[PDB]
Amino acid sequence: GAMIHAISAVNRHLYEDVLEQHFRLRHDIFVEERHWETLRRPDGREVDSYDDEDTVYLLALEGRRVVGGHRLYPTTKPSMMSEVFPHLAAVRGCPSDPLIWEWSRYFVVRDRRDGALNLQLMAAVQEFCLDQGIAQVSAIMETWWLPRFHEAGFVVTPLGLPALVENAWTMAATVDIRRQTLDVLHDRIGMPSIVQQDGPRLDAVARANLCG
Ligand SMILES: Nc1ncnc2c1ncn2[C@@H]1O[C@H](CSCC[C@H](N)C(=O)O)[C@@H](O)[C@H]1O
Repeated sequence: GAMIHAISAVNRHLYEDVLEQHFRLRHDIFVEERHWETLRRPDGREVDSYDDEDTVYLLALEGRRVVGGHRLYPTTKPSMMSEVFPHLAAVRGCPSDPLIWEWSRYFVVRDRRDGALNLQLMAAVQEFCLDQGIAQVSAIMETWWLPRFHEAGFVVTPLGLPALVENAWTMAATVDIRRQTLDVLHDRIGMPSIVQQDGPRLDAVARANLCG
């Protein structure tokens, strides 16, 4: 039934309504609920420096209603890790590679929490990246994500020492994209595919190569 839609520069003309809706939900969730005050904006849209022409959005849609999602950004451009949190990756270094994309802004609307959507969103990042030939995703995440990643079978590689970020323990890591990880998740969600790709085909790795 309901799917996760891959939205990028090549097909966003089919999703302008949905994209604006997701920016407002991000404000509701990350600003009003999670109190990430540095992200508050007077337009009520949660938009940062990594929302541009090269961003890819993976949004869970029920009809045209956004119920969850996350985003991917090429590490060949200045990234949140390289610009905002490079000290979190001081041991191994910040990623910079067309085959590594930065993963952020994971959310589920209140109406869909503690249900089937969460594991579908985990499957979605693996499915999209495997299809595109992306090898790893990078993340700056709160340490409570570690057991969640492990529960979903995600292979995680820490890049530096955990540190407090605005009162919350946070760490930089890569996640390995794995066919085997995805296969298990497909079985668990009971669907052979969770990512829908409408409109023109996106060549993500090619685009990321152009960026650097
Ligand atoms: N573009 C940005 N610039 C500066 N800080 C940001 C940011 N995006 C998120 N943050 C901060 O990072 C912390 C959350 S943890 C890091 C980012 C988070 N995993 C995400 O998905 O976005 C919060 O304190 C938040 O205010």
